[PDB]
Amino acid sequence: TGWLAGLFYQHK
Amino acid sequence: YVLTQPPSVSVAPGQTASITCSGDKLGDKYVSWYQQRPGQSPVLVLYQDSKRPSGIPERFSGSNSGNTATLTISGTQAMDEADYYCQAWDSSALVFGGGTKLTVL
Amino acid sequence: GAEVKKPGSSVKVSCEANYVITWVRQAPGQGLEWMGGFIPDFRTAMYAQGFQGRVTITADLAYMELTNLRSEDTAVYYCARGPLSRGYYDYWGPGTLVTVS
Repeated sequence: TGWLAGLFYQHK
Repeated sequence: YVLTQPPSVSVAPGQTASITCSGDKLGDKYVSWYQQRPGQSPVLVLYQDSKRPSGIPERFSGSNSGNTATLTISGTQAMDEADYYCQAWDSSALVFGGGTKLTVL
Repeated sequence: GAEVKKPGSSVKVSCEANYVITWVRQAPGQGLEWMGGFIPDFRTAMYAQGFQGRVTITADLAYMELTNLRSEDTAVYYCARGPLSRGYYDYWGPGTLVTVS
């Protein structure tokens, strides 16, 4: 979750 | 998280091929598609369900709904022979479909 | 581009370290499987599931090291690169065949 995960992919 | 694809599709030159990729609420995720010609590194042919990188022709197109994403290749050419893999992210894990071997003959 | 490792040995696959690095392997008859990822500007490494903890991701070049190799680890190993925050990889490096026996 979080911004960490948003580095690898940003959710639909 | 599991993504399933048909292991093989076999089509004559010129006709349209569809390759499906299914997973639990996959329609709610961005799906990307890779073309791997035999013996070669994969190439990105679709991203964000339906967008084509530069160099990928408009006869490649994609859709994504419910539990299935679909890659559609019209006017199939011999050079389209390849393994096609869908990919998606679930919970900070990258998942690949099992790949579909496309034969043009 | 093709290497032979003995059982129990180790292999390191290195990748050039705004982009995301990902390591993927293609085992004969098993499609592509993620091994983990690395984001140089944030130094964040993500580990994939299913390698019994024998993957290490490090950077000085970034490196994916797989220890305690067995015949099931025979595969083609790729570096791949993609844009930050976009979960796809638009450049895949040349594969390296690793033959364990």
